Amino acid sequence: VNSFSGYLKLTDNVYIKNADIVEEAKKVKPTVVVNAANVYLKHGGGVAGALNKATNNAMQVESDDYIATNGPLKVGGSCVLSGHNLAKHCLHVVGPNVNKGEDIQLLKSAYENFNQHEVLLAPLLSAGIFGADPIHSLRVCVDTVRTNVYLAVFDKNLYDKLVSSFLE
Ligand SMILES: CCNC(=O)c1cc2c(N[C@H](c3ccc4ncn(C)c(=O)c4c3)C(C)C)ncnc2[nH]1
Repeated sequence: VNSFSGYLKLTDNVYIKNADIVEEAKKVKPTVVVNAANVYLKHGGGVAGALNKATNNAMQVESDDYIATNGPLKVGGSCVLSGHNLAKHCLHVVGPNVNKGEDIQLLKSAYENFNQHEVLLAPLLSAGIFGADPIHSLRVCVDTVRTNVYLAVFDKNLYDKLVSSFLE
């Protein structure tokens, strides 16, 4: 039903909220929820772990079956699979992990995958333990994504820093 509420409007197509993406999926019932994935779709940590546990491991079982037949994704690439009880679809997107020396230019390719979907609920790509500068990730999102994106950032201090920086 895509019932997004409580978001700050950054641009005509980008919105942001201090929220847990799992609780937003449950409230919103989005057509697409984005997972901040890795290339072998191992959902043990961070956002991926939180989404998988909220599906009672159904997302990991589906992902393992996908990987056995298709192999891993590339950094900057994506894969649409079921959204299970959280969304109609889950768009698994691999942003570069700069803490492991991956190419930051691939963050643009990662966000370009969002343009295949009219509206998405998403986390801030390559942020947190992936090490990219979160202000840079938001700028890449705003400059790359043309479709409607609702960003859930589960950290009040980070949310306030991003909003303050964007409003300069
Ligand atoms: C209480 C259950 N929910 C969560 O743990 C949770 C965590 C959530 C979250 N995390 C953000 C984030 C973004 C990109 C990432 N890319 C790769 N990896 C490995 C991450 O762990 C990762 C994490 C950080 C930057 C705040 N963003 C929204 N919603 C959330 N929910």
